[PDB]
Amino acid sequence: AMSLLTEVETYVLSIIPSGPLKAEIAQRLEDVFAGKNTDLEVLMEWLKTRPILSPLTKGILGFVFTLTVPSEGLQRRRFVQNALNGNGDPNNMDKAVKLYRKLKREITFHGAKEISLSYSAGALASCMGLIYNRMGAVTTEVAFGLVCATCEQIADSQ
Amino acid sequence: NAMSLLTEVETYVLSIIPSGPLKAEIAQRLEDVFAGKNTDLEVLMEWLKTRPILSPLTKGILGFVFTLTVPSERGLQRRRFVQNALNGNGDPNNMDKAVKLYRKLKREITFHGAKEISLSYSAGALASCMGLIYNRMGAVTTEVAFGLVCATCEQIADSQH
Ligand SMILES: [Cl-]
Ligand SMILES: [Cl-]
Ligand SMILES: [Cl-]
Repeated sequence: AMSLLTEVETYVLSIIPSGPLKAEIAQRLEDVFAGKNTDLEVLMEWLKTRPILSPLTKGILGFVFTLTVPSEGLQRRRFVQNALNGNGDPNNMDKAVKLYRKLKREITFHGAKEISLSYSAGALASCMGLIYNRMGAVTTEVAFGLVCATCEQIADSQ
Repeated sequence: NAMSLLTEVETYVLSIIPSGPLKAEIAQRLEDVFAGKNTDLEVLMEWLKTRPILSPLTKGILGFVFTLTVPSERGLQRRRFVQNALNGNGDPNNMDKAVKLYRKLKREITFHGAKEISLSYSAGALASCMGLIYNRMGAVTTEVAFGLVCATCEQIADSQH
């Protein structure tokens, strides 16, 4: 049986350049997956201030940490909101809403990833944005599927 | 922001609030903000969040109005109680329509034009469009945001009769 978490980790790491920072991110991801005690606020502040990572990468990681910690009332973060929002283009948003409509009916990781791969990186990031901003809701496995598809599209373009 | 515009927004927003002491307190805080007094947004949003009586939707609309009218947010993160109230219940049809309205509001320049176009849409679509803007997904001018707010209040008020 696929470990969702191994898979998410592999996809998210695929968009991060090699180096000490990448090793530190892998470790924090694993710590969170395994339930090792963690202040989400502290982790998000650490993430926000890392050099090297592009804003989109920080947004994707912030989304992953927020979804995986047992509990947040931490308000959603502006640095994630700005990275996932698109540049306010109605066409990406329109496509993000169309993908959301489909993801809302899904409950499995594989179903979610497959459907998500029909959309561009921009539409995928905005769909992540919809979810992060509480505009739409999906199950955790479906959110992970979307994350992986987003990373796969980013990795393939690079 | 013209006081003319602010006063119109005040009237539309107050039209969806039931009479009583709470309504008088809201009118007063709105007016204080319009004049540049008691403008700490964090305090105001925490006050709003904990008021009894007001429905979550009303709190969302007021939260959006305070956020747009204070001189600065002072880096205040956007609020969960507003985000949950202005999302059209996460319904894809409401969201789809919200995006279509947004595309039009992005070309509008006047309050009246923003309100008129917004009145063609349902309350659900309007609340989600407000959500789009509050969540930083789309951007419109302040006068256009006010037009949208007023249309939303008008649709809500009209269903109440
Ligand atoms: Cl932030
Ligand atoms: Cl809140
Ligand atoms: Cl629908």
